[PDB]
Amino acid sequence: GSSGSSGETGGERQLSPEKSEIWGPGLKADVVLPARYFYIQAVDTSGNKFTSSPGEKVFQVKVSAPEEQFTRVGVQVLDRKDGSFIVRYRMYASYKNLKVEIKFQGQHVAKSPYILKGSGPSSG
Repeated sequence: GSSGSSGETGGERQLSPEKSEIWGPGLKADVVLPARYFYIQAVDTSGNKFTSSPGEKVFQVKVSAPEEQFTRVGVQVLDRKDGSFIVRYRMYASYKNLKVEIKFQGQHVAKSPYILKGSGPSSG
C-alpha cells in the first residue's frame, strides 16, 4: 500500500533557528541530580518571539557523550505552554559529560553542540 499528503501555507513570519534562544537549568554549573529539561523558544528572522503553536514535532534534541558512546537516549518533546516547549530524557548509566545538540530541518538553533565539563574552575 501507499499514500500521500498535502499542505499549503504562507504569510506568517520567517521562523529562524539561529535566532531562537535556548535557556534552562541544563546549561548551568550545578545541574539537577537525575535529569534536566530546557525550554525552546521559536524566534523569527526579526528576533521576535513566536509565542504560537508551530506543530507537534518541529524541534528535536540530540544527547550523546564525547567519552561514552552507544547511549540510547529517548528524548521526547511535548508542548506545555502556548509558545514554549519542554525537553525530557531518561538515562540509566553514568553521566559525567553529555553533548547537547539542537537542530531544525538541518539548521542549528543554538550554539550547539554544548560541551559542559570541569566543575567550574579547571585550569587552576
